[PDB]
Amino acid sequence: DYLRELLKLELQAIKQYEKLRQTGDELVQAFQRLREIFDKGDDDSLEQVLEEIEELIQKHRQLASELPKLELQAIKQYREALEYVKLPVLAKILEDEEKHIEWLKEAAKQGDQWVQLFQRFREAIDKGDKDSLEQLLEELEQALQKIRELTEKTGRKILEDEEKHIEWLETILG
Ligand SMILES: [Zn+2]
Ligand SMILES: [Zn+2]
Repeated sequence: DYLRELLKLELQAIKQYEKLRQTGDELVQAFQRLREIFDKGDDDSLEQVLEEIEELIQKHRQLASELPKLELQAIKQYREALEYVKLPVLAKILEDEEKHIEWLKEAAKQGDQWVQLFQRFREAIDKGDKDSLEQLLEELEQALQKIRELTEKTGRKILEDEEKHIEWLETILG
């Protein structure tokens, strides 16, 4: 009964990292267009692209909130089924899922950091120019890729382990 449940959580997990993966691309490829429009110095076009990006963050950041909960969901059920069953493999999964939240919340800190910086950049256009705007975009473009570094590794790292968890569980089942 219960192993099919644990499976569904492990599938849903992948489907969530599947949707972040997608958002991560769009947010980066949107930032391309910002560097283009700001280089031309178009006042009208920039306003749209800034709102376009600010919206994309809310969606990405939405999903980034879910995963920490959904990896907890798993942990709950694995810990349950270890008090009763004590299978050697359910232990190994639990240990992965524990270290998956470690991975996440380290990179979710780096995410908050950057969401501030973007908002400061958007507020510099409101009230004059707080610095050469060139400098703040220059800072963002780098800190963007600093997140992208932590993401693609400590993101796909999980997707490897999560796929391994499914195969393990499917094996125990028929
Ligand atoms: Zn996990
Ligand atoms: Zn897992």
